[PDB]
Amino acid sequence: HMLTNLVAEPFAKLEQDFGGSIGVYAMDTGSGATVSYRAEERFPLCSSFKGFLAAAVLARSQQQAGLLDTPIRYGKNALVPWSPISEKYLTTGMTVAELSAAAVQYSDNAAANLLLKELGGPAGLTAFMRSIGDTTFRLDRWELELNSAIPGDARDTSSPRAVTESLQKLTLGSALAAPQRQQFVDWLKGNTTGNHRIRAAVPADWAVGDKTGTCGVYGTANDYAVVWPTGRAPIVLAVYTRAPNKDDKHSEAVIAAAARLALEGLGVNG
Ligand SMILES: O=c1cc(CP(=O)(O)O)c2cc3c(cc2o1)OCO3
Repeated sequence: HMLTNLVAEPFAKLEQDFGGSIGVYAMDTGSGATVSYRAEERFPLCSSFKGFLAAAVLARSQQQAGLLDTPIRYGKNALVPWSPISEKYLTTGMTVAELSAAAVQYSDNAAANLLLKELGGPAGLTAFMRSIGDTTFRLDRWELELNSAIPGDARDTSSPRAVTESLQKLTLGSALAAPQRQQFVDWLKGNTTGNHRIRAAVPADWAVGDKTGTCGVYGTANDYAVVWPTGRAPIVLAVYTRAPNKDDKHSEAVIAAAARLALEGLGVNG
């Protein structure tokens, strides 16, 4: 509890300036030390479920060889706002692996819905999360309905701690086989949507993979990441926000500041 107490006050000040709630869980995988702030509260996943979705696809690809190379064709009605990759391949289709990369690295919404369909919907993704020991995660809806971020609504939420614990298992632990684990890491490392969030807190010489989420209402946005500082074990962390009013805006700078405090609390000089 020592490290959590070290940063309790700056976290409270940060969220009060933000005007909402900030949830953080950070784990140093070397020492096992952790930093928590509102780490067991539920926050909306927004797009951050798409990382776990790709991991669930990779897990299935261990038993279904050729799943990743399977071409998926889709119609115009499958396109959803913020489908920047899949809209370019509407007339050709894309492979499951390409859809997974697009979902992770561009937060592509049509790609996410197509992969959800492959897995049996929100309950199928939830079942995968249960299979790795995550009893907190729940996905209930599809894009874009899952972004409603209604205060008090448990649908389409998890906790920062559960997100970090599941991310650790999938990227560093044994939840995925070694080739699939590295592919998941590589997709996270190539994300293009998180330059102003956890990455803004990480020195240029450290490797980082992340997945963002932005609900667009209720000041609700997030990012989770694995960070490989030089000379020490990797850090896994999750930063989630929400706010009381529908029109409250999220803040990427607040997410970056919260990540900085978490790393400072862990003693990670950065
Ligand atoms: O700033 C953002 C960033 C994201 C991508 P991510 O942070 O969720 O991953 C975003 C995605 C959207 C959207 C607005 C968004 O605003 O409307 C439909 O899909």
